[PDB]
Amino acid sequence: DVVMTQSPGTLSLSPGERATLSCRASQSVPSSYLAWYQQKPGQAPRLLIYGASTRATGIPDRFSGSGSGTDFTLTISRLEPEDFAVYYCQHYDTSPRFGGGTKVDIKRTVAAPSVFIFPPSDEQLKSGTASVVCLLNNFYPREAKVQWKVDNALQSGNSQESVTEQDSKDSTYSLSSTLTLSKADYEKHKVYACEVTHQGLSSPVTKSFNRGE
Amino acid sequence: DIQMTQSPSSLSASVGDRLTITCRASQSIASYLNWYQQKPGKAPKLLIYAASSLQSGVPSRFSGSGSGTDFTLTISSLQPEDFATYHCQQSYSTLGITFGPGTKVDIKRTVAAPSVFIFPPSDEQLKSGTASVVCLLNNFYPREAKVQWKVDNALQSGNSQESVTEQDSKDSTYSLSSTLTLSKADYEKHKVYACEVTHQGLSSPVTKSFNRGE
Amino acid sequence: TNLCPFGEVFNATRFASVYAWNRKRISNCVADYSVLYNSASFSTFKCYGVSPTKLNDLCFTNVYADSFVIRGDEVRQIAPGQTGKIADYNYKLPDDFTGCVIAWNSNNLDSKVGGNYNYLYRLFRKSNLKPFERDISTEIYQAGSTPCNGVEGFNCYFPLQSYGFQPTNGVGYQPYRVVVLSFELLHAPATVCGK
Amino acid sequence: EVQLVESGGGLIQPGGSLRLSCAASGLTVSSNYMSWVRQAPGKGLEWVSVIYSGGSTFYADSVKGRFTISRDNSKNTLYLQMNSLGAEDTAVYYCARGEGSPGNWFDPWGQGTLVTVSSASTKGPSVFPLAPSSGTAALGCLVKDYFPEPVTVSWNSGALTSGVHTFPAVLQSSGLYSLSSVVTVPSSSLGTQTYICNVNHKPSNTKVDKKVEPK
Amino acid sequence: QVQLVQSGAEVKKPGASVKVSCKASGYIFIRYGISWVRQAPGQGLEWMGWISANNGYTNYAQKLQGRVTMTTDTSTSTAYMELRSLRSDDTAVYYCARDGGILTGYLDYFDHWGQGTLVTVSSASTKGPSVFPLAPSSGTAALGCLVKDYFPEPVTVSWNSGALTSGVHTFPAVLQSSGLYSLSSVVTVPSSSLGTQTYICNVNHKPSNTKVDKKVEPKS
Ligand SMILES: *[C@@H]1O[C@H](CO[C@@H]2O[C@@H](C)[C@@H](O)[C@@H](O)[C@@H]2O)[C@@H](O[C@@H]2O[C@H](CO)[C@@H](O)[C@H](O)[C@H]2NC(C)=O)[C@H](O)[C@H]1NC(C)=O
Ligand SMILES: [Cl-]
Ligand SMILES: [Cl-]
Ligand SMILES: [Cl-]
Ligand SMILES: [Cl-]
Repeated sequence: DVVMTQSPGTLSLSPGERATLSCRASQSVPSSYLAWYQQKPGQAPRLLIYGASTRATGIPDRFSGSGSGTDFTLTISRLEPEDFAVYYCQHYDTSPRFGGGTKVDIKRTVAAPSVFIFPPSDEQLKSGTASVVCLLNNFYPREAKVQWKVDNALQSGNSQESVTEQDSKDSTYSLSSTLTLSKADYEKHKVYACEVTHQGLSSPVTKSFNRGE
Repeated sequence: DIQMTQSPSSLSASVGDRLTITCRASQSIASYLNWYQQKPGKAPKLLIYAASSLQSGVPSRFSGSGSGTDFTLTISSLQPEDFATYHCQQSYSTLGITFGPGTKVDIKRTVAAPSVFIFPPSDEQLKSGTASVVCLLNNFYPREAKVQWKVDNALQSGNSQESVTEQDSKDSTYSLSSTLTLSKADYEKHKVYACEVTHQGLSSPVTKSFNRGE
Repeated sequence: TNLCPFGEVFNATRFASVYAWNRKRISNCVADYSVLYNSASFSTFKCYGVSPTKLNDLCFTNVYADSFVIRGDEVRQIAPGQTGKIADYNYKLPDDFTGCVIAWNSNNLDSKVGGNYNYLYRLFRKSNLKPFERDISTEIYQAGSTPCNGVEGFNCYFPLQSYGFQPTNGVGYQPYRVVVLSFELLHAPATVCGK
Repeated sequence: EVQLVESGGGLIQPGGSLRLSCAASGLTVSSNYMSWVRQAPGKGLEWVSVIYSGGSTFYADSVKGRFTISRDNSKNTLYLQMNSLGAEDTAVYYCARGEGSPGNWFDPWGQGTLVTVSSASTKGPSVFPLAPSSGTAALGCLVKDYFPEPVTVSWNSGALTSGVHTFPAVLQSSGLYSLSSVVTVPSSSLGTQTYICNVNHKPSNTKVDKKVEPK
Repeated sequence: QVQLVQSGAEVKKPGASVKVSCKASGYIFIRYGISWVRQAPGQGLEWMGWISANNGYTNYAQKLQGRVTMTTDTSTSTAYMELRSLRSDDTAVYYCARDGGILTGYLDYFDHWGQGTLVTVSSASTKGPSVFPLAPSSGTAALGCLVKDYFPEPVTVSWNSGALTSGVHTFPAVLQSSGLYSLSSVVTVPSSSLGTQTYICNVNHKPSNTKVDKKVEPKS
């Protein structure tokens, strides 16, 4: 039972830089028993390197593996935005074992989000519920603050947030904050607004609407 | 990098003799030891692999033994077609295959002292700007022979090369030329040029010399 | 009555790849199993259908000594009723196996700096081997619909894999020499007896 | 085209059984090492089982005695029978050719199918339009109150891909999922280009096309 | 019958590259690995590296790493060796050698060898030899000719237009530090026939169409 641990947990590097992913073991595993897999979001894993150093079919030249014994290294020279993925090392003793995986994030310049607010639809209002959506589009870094104000009163405890994975082309994030109210509570207020504070903004951005207008 | 050594460095034998060649590795190579034969001008030919097993087509008089660091090649009864150079080779390291230096086996005969001659550089060569002094060791045996140049009782080093003929087919002797290369200026600054030969057939070293001019 | 040639098998300079395992027929001699119990540092010595102390008494018609090299983690497959790449595709013991399995670590003999290419095992095979079957076929293995015709490629795999034994590998990946003894017991007169 | 197509995932109650299928084209399942690999949500990859060409089967100790791998030679299909399912078994299950050993790695892989072990009830989603307001405009769809995962959302039947962001689902306090799919388009094409989001909730056989037009 | 036929002798200048081929026959080319072993003049054998015919996997010797490249043309059953940035110490005979194959183990031994390809690295161009007399000393005496500073090999030396071969020793040519070949031929003759019999050495160097006849007589 050879146990293998990957380091670091997450890796953040700019495009064009050299990425060093380590996979270390509690036993001298021969190089021929080591393999690397790349899993991009939503997709199945892809065989990246096998035999510790043999590049798989169709894999770009920038991916190169090396190492032996108790330390194996995955090198991604000239890092690219499309290299955003989780990388697993894998070996075989008496059965296939996978490492914990290393997430490779991609740094980029600070990008302020584009903020959009959406009132609930009449179709949803006929159902008795009202959802208000605030959209933060294509920003970086991921840290963002979204505050809901209803008739100028800060609302908390009735909204949820969802953030996309880092875009494989521009390495930005997008975020949605959904205020959930009942039709009764929605028709009782006029001014709805979400206030977005972000590093790329010198001052917070507020997007608002008046119910009915 | 594993280093392979062989002893003796050279070997004299007769047809019908029992030949033994030793190979040594600087560290244990288990059984990954091969033996090759090579005759002048031709490619090596595999004789023994896995330290002791015989290649197809190799006569039964060839055998190998050994494991670890010390290995032995044995020819039970030497034949005329066995006079050649014998190399060992380790395959324990597939990252760095290394060979032994090679042991040459030549035809044994009685001792024969060399006829030593010295030749000054011609006047035609001096006009070009280079001086070559040639010392000739003719028809001697065995091959071991030391040739030392002395220019005004000073040993020379790094300025002499020596060629040797193949062992003669009739008398089984060798002939050797030692060429001392000097610059024209260096050659004219000295007087006594001598080549001293030390050979088994000479009970004391023979010195052939000349004075530049006489 | 001379001694059975057990030394020729246990002390072979090189062993066979497991896919091309060697078998030595042993008959009309007298064997000594007691010395083999304390012959070396035999890491494995499991007997099936017979007792090792009783081995030094019983006679047998035929005795076979099969020998080969495998991985340390694979030694557990040289036993009755096992499955895996070795038992399925390289060397298979029957369920009613009568004999002993002897194995010892040989990292000082069968590994090479940089990896040893000399030891192989069959990785691909359409079906399992029958007990004591020996498959030395090197046909290109067809893994898809289209036949290969000796051309390696996608879905066309060379059927044998090298172990690449290195001296620095862990115990589970090190070479182990294995000797399997079978004791045929026919209605014919016995020719192999212990002492 | 070599491909492994997976089917049979979806919702199942605790203690129930479920069989996955991996239909292969481009390789003979009976002639290969065929393995199952699962991935619990947010966690890593775990090997589950393998079937050999000769018929030998092996299982990781966490499923050994509850799962049964199998195949049908004529159908060129790999199967995985999963019994006595529990919370530990909720994962995206992948089939792959190979066993992860030298000369025998996991390649190729299937797209993966999701197995959700939950006592909750299946429910199809309501789709509502996120209408643009009055440079670059933003519109989208709200796919609310469904179970289980997943829901797929495309725009104009896959014609519109650039600028499309579909957010990961979030579990609402009611135990039902909800997400939004948004897309940024030029403001000038609002009145001329029809924008339609195609929501597919396979677990409830709910296919809904929604036209997102200005208010 | 296994056969390995290598390309012909090469003469390269320092810094250039040379590509030596090795045509195989009489066996299944893919099942075996091809090693390259070189041998400098009057030295031991030296393993440069090897190439596996099936996959193209290569291992090089660390001192040639980045400077040597081995390729396999499976379509013509031919192996290639490419050595770049050639120096004078790369002058050697270069052998290809197949091993026992994948079944007996790559690189375990070399059971078949090519005939050898000689690669000479020198800065010199084609130059005719200068022939200098080795004056006989003032009852057997020795005289000869010094065949100096020619390139490339070979020269052929005869005495008295072939009428004198007994007692003749023509030595192997050395490669001097200048990149030019040197050599001398000698013959022992009766000390009595010096001022009577004529001794002339005939040096012929076909690579330069050079033909020199030099009379050797005692110096006065
Ligand atoms: C094969 O056996 C030889 C000799 O072994 C002898 O007989 C055995 C049955 C056992 O009783 C040994 O103790 C005997 O010595 C082995 O050669 C020996 O190797 C060791 C260590 O390498 C060395 O110290 C001894 O001097 C060697 N003995 C002789 C006579 O050479 C050899 O290693 C065995 N081969 C294999 C592959 O195991
Ligand atoms: Cl690239
Ligand atoms: Cl196995
Ligand atoms: Cl039996
Ligand atoms: Cl979903």
